[PDB]
Amino acid sequence: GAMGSMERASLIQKAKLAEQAERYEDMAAFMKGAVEKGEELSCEERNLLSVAYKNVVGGQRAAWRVLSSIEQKSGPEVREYREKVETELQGVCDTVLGLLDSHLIKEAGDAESRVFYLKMKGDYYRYLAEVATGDDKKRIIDSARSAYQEAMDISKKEMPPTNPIRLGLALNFSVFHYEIANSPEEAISLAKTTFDEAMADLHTLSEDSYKDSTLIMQLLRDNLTLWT
Amino acid sequence: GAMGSMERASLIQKAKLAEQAERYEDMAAFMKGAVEKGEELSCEERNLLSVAYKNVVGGQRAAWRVLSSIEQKSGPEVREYREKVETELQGVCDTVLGLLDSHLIKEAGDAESRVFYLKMKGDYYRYLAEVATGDDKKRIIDSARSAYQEAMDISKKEMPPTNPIRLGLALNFSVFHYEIANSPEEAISLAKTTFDEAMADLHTLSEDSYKDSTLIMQLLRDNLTLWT
Amino acid sequence: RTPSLPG
Amino acid sequence: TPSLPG
Ligand SMILES: *N1CCC[C@@H]1[C@@H](c1ccccc1)c1cccc(C)c1
Ligand SMILES: *N1CCC[C@@H]1[C@@H](c1ccccc1)c1cccc(C)c1
Ligand SMILES: [Cl-]
Ligand SMILES: [Cl-]
Ligand code: NA
Ligand code: NA
Ligand code: NA
Ligand code: NA
Repeated sequence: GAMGSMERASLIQKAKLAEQAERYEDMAAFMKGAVEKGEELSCEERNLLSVAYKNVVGGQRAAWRVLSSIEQKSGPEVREYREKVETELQGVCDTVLGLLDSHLIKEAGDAESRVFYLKMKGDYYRYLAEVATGDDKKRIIDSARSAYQEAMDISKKEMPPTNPIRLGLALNFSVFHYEIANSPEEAISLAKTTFDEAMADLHTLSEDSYKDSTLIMQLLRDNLTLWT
Repeated sequence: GAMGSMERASLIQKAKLAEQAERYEDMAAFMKGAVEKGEELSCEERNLLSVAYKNVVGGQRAAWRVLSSIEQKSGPEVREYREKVETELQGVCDTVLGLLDSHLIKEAGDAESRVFYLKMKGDYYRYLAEVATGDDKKRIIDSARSAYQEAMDISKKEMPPTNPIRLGLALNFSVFHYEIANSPEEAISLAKTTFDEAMADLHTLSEDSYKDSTLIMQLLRDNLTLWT
Repeated sequence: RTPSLPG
Repeated sequence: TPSLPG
């Protein structure tokens, strides 16, 4: 890796500088280098990793959607350029999935980190599914579901129902069901069950945790209103 | 080069799609390929080329300023990363200056294109000057001045004082005087005489040309009232 | 810095 | 449908 000769601590420092400079491709490359050192990530570090790649893939997804919209309205140039952006998006998703499989998920030292990474795996397969077709899409969808489901199983056993990571996983898994897997019934059931089981415990939470949890509950609610 | 097998018209079309998707690195690469076909750019195509590279170097300049400020307030990591961004910025400026010198700047042009490209040459040397130090800075500063001055001489002989390209050149040359060349009196004098000479000829213009010209006049006045 | 032409 | 914004 291009970052193999740089100290782990220097890579983390430069990731934070890149964030300040809004250089998210650099930030992602620095965080990739830090992951490839082979050590576990702290909570702050895996948030840096997530933010960096979300900004990168988010820009590619938005560009892909612009180009796909022009293509659908409509020579080969629009399709060609959409395919170029698509291939770059797939490359970034493959890179993130590679970090998670080699070896962030298996090395995660606590349930919260494990769930965080398995959710991320589901998310990046989901981003692949948005642009995939045919048999590849079907394989990708099954991979996304399996990752999300493993995260669900762990979060149910190890995390309280108001935990923000558990809630965020349920949010994204239910979006997967509705938007990708054409399973609106599963999306609604998952969001509803998650919402109810969190609501039961809101009174046990501090002021800040209550705000955190109801924030994501409202995200579940917005999706339920769209869906129901 | 990676664009050599693509049709000129397809490169221009994809530059326009890249602009819609806000993919300015791609846009610049497509326009570079179009320039390398060896045909003169139209007015519209010159604007595509300029917008593309403006946005690329704009992001690099903004990041450089962030990192330089952090470095000034302050291990080698900040300097290393500022130097990385600086080198990439210089690489883009060198690319643009290379396109101008190898393909676009000619003796036998229409005044509009000759002034456009010499102004651009001045701008990209000015961006190099922003990050240069010492005597190296001195030669870069004189290269910017020489390009702006040649553009000014042509613009005063061959274009009316309301011409928007002429006005934009005067605006940027005045900024060069104020910010780079330590000549605020010359900056102010140039902005004032340019504004006043355009004002006096607005009565010759249609509604459309009037809007084009007065928008740049307003920028000149903004800088004058900032500076005085 | 003083603003330059925005295009 | 929107996903988690972070
Ligand atoms: N600025 C220099 C050349 C390209 C850009 C101008 C432009 C862009 C796109 C179409 C037409 C012109 C431009 C844009 C905005 C303001 C000015 C003063 C110039
Ligand atoms: N989203 C998942 C991991 C990173 C991002 C969360 C986050 C980003 C930066 C610092 C802390 C956390 C995040 C951000 C905003 C809202 C939520 C629900 C999560
Ligand atoms: Cl392409
Ligand atoms: Cl670096
Ligand atoms: Na075409
Ligand atoms: Na060719
Ligand atoms: Na003329
Ligand atoms: Na003033």
